[PDB]
Amino acid sequence: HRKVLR
Amino acid sequence: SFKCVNSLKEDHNQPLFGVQFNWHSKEGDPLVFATVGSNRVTLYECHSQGEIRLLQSYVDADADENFYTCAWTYDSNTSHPLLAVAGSRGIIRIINPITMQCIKHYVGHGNAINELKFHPRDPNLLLSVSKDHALRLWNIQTDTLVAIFGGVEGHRDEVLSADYDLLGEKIMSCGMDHSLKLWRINSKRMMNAIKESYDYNPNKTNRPFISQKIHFPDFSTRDIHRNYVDCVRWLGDLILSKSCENAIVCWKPGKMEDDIDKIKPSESNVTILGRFDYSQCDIWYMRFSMDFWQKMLALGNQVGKLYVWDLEVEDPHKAKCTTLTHHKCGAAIRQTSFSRDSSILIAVCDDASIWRWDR
Repeated sequence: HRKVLR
Repeated sequence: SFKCVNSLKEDHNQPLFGVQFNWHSKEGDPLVFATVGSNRVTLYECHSQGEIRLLQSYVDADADENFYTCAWTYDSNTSHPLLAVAGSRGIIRIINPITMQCIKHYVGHGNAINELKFHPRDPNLLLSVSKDHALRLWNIQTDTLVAIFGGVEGHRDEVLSADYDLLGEKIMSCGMDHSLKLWRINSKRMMNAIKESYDYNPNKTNRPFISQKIHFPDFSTRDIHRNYVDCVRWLGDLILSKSCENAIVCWKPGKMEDDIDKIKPSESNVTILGRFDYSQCDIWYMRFSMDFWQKMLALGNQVGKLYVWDLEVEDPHKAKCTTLTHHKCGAAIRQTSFSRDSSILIAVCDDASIWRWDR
């Protein structure tokens, strides 16, 4: 899961 | 209820990771909040007609600093408001919000600080939670590290959030290891360590100040969320926490009838009192906030929608949800903050925008 949208 | 009355965007175009109203504002002074993002913290004043008046920023000398978090307290002698900030460099700065001078800084974590919180009864007790897996409790009157909450039975990956309970007798932390841990700070050992922290003056002695090393939480669970736990708040004796799984869970340690202060460290049960679902909040580091009285809860999602839950109901699962959207607010909201009187709600975004909602 990421911290910021890509 | 709430209407969107203004927005602006800060010149750096990096995420605003935190926002906090100053709840120690003096009677009759304007409502003031801080935003943190990029390598700066900025203060703004709320005025009528939705005006958001820019005041002054603190900008770190290091262009590679990235502030993530801040928290307000006051000087316990002068009553003047103080602002703590911290982020990726793992340096806590104590900022005079009037001049924006850095009064002093604390290093320990060396490693990114994910959250700061001040004790609810003692304006000098500052808690930091770190990418290094530990929490630390500092006394900002005597500039002492009171204790480190760590060990292999502490968190095993970044700690992302923590909260003191109402009286500041215990802390609940949470993080990347999917767990929530309880650390009591009203033990004889912890109360003495605090007392000793206040008696410490390095000009009148030869000793370094000894920190407590606390290696054993008073309770731990990995049974609430199945992913990074990135925000936690006490609600009386219950807990509210979220992960990046599109829910806030209201739960407590032990069984339904178990008193929080009789829970033992080996307690293996939890009780789920409700869960507030919402959409499009799959990224982590997304914080809800409550108002001063803990009557409500606000959360933004990753596409700029706000959710507000009225907790003024007889049981946690009966909470009433209101949503707030604006056609131009489309970026991820990282945190929200209510003014002390609850008349204003601010949300800050990944595109450095700031959104103001008045009742």
